[PDB]
Amino acid sequence: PFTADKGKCGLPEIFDPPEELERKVWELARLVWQSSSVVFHTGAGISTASGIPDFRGPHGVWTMEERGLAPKFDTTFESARPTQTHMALVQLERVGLLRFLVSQNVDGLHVRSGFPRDKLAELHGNMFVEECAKCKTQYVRDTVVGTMGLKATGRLCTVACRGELRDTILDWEDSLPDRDLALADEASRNADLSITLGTSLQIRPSGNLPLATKRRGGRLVIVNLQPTKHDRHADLRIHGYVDEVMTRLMKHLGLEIPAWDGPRVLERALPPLPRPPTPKLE
Ligand SMILES: Nc1ncnc2c1ncn2[C@@H]1O[C@H](COP(=O)(O)OP(=O)(O)OC[C@H]2O[C@H](O)[C@H](O)[C@@H]2O)[C@@H](O)[C@H]1O
Ligand SMILES: NS(=O)(=O)c1cccc(S(=O)(=O)N2CCN(Cc3ccc(-c4ccccc4F)s3)CC2)c1
Ligand SMILES: [Cl-]
Ligand SMILES: [Cl-]
Ligand SMILES: [Cl-]
Ligand SMILES: [Zn+2]
Repeated sequence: PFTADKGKCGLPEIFDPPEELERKVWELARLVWQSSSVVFHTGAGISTASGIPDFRGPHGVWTMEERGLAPKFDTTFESARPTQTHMALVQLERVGLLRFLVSQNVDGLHVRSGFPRDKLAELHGNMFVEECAKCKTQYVRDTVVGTMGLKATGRLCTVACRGELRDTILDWEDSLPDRDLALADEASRNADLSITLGTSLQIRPSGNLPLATKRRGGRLVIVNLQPTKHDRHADLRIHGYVDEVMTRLMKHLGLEIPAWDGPRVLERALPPLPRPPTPKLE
């Protein structure tokens, strides 16, 4: 825990020049249009533009720790707003262009954005979510559950049970929630496109799930400012801010990024909305 391997921290950032970046976002649009089953994989890099530091970026939590400095938050977890990237992912789900969403983020922003929980794997937990040790019933709270490491929060279950409520935040030694990992793995294996956004892909098994898409000739896109463990395996690497990438992608797909209503929980994916017709590609 003190000696936990925190991987490669503070690698230099890469920036694709504008013409190369424009061309790669067009090729990402082409891959989205051609794919039957698209799975997105998100890490800490998609929440940096809302004031939450990443882990291994230049000013990441682990990077700063390694250099004897402190990470900086420009928000509380409760005051954090979903990024343009978060809200793009909401819309891509609503119009049927995203099949499943796998996140290593504990910041609760996917849930609070209104993204449907039945199409989301939270592989490392959710700091707003406590779970009954007895009945396994989950509670999505409006404030952060004040513990980490799957500890008693002090609250009891209110299901018609008085079980011990615990946080869902994995410690270094804790294996992943079985249901979330099973769904994430099935979604990744059956995908013909996996797109990774703001993750360095260094954590097993989370960072390995996008490689499962490469089985049976699936395509892998990696969007990230730094190198990632799997750059070698990517059909397309995009070195740019994820909000710039996703806003230009939505524009190519003819989709608007929806307004955020404030924190809202949606358990189940609503029926698919109309989407624009597909361009002639070939
Ligand atoms: N706006 C941005 N646009 C694009 N890339 C970005 C942006 N901001 C940051 N990045 C990149 O985003 C990447 C974020 O990589 P890491 O910091 O390793 O986060 P993880 O989610 O993969 O960490 C996995 C677990 O490890 C921890 O112990 C926790 O348990 C985590 O759940 C970097 O490479 C940045 O270059
Ligand atoms: N990604 S994010 O936007 O939700 C984010 C970004 C920065 C800081 C936070 S945090 O303040 O809520 N916090 C900082 C300390 N972490 C300790 C860990 C304990 C165990 C860990 C672990 C579990 C399983 C596999 C591998 C692992 F490394 S990581 C927990 C999150 C959240
Ligand atoms: Cl907070
Ligand atoms: Cl909808
Ligand atoms: Cl912890
Ligand atoms: Zn209970």
